[PDB]
Amino acid sequence: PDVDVIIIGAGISGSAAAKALHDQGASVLVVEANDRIGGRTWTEQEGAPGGPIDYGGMFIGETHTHLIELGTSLGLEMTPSGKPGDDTYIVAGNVLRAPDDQLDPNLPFVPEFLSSLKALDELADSVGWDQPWASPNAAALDSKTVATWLAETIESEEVRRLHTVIVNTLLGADPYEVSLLYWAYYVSECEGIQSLMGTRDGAQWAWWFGGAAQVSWRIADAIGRDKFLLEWPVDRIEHDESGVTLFSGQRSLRARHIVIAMSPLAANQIRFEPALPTSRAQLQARAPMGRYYKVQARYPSSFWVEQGYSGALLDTEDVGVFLLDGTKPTDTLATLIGFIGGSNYDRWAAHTPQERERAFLDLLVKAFGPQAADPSYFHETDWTQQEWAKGGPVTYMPPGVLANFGAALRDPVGKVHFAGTEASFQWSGYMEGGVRAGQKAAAAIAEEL
Ligand SMILES: Cc1cc2nc3c(=O)[nH]c(=O)nc-3n(C[C@H](O)[C@H](O)[C@H](O)COP(=O)(O)OP(=O)(O)OC[C@H]3O[C@@H](n4cnc5c(N)ncnc54)[C@H](O)[C@@H]3O)c2cc1C
Repeated sequence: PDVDVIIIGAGISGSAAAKALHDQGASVLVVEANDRIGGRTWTEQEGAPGGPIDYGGMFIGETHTHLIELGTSLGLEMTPSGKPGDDTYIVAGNVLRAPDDQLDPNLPFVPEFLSSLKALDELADSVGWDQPWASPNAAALDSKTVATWLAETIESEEVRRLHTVIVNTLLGADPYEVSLLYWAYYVSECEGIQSLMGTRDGAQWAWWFGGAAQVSWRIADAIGRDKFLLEWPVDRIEHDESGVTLFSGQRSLRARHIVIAMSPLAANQIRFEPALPTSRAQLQARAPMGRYYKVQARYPSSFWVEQGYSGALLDTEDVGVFLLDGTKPTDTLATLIGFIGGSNYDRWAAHTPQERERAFLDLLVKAFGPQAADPSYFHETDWTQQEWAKGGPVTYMPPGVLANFGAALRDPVGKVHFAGTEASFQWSGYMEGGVRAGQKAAAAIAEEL
């Protein structure tokens, strides 16, 4: 056995796992499929103009305790993501402003929207974060889509449309392909849509100067860059009572334990001898990744903030996106970032690169004025077609799975253990979760030695 533990996957999670295992004294190796240490945290510090740019995850939540601790211990510094000003909703094509995310109460759709929002949170409490599958209403919830739930519950077409962008954007899927139990679970495990949907707090409250991929790179540096083997895609995993043997084509390694720290979908692209037990097998084969676009437009000044707008925006139909200010104090170019997912992604991916850009810029203009009409820099990053991430921002599940194999997300199969954000108890789908899943996997393994 070449080493104690081999961590497959060099994301925040795999990396956090290796730091932990390493600090505890175990011999460790991190085997990574492509040629970069970031996870779905992808950073180019000198790449683009204006400042460092993140193509993946970048927001640190106010309660993302493990991420903050780890980042800090690595010497990284945080800066507030929030911006002062009114938030913006583009509903039915009309521009609405909301002082402290407080829409005019007289707007016809507002009260039922609030009401439905409270409904969602209540449903999120009926099923929990720890054992959604064991919840009393698990069977009924996991048997229908979020789409059918919106149709049966809500009156206002506009409320329905708000919920849909929200789901299309937090997951990279549309309510028409997501299990209701699964979403109730998600809202529950990320502390409610209120935090899930924050604009200046909750999940979206801070950034790392320098880029999110740093926590990873820094770990590698701290742990011994030589320990991270890039371009080493694991394709077969032979595991017995003694340990595990990884194969990358002809090459191979041997360890006492392994932690596969990637999405279920991603892990499902690896052969396991012996075959994985059937619940984990189903879980991996049936838990897809979202369909997502991360657009970025930089300008010489924060004209949106300068005009009293926070840059935070929600649009139900022009494009189908959540906008957010992404300007660091340090940057030399103001930047607005937008996220398009699910069916909204489907929509645009069908258009041409330029059509997309035009449409996006048009929107920015409708919301913030003609200055948006012409950016200093524009970038789009299609996650649904990234080779190793294979999609959206997070994992999602169709009706029929979470309630039948959910536990497979966490339970180890012999000597192989599972990390990756999807295995976190809470904040699964976020870097925080990634960090937590990694550390818990590490501890489990530590204890086995
Ligand atoms: C556009 C976008 C925006 C996001 N924004 C945020 C945000 O603001 N805040 C937040 O908290 N989260 C955000 N996220 C999610 C966050 O990035 C992820 O939750 C987190 O990075 C997942 O980490 P991970 O370590 O579990 O997995 P990953 O980051 O997916 O890393 C898994 C690693 O495994 C490697 N791998 C895959 N297959 C193999 C194989 N066969 N052999 C070897 N290695 C393999 C991969 O290449 C990769 O490096 C966002 C995601 C996207 C796509």
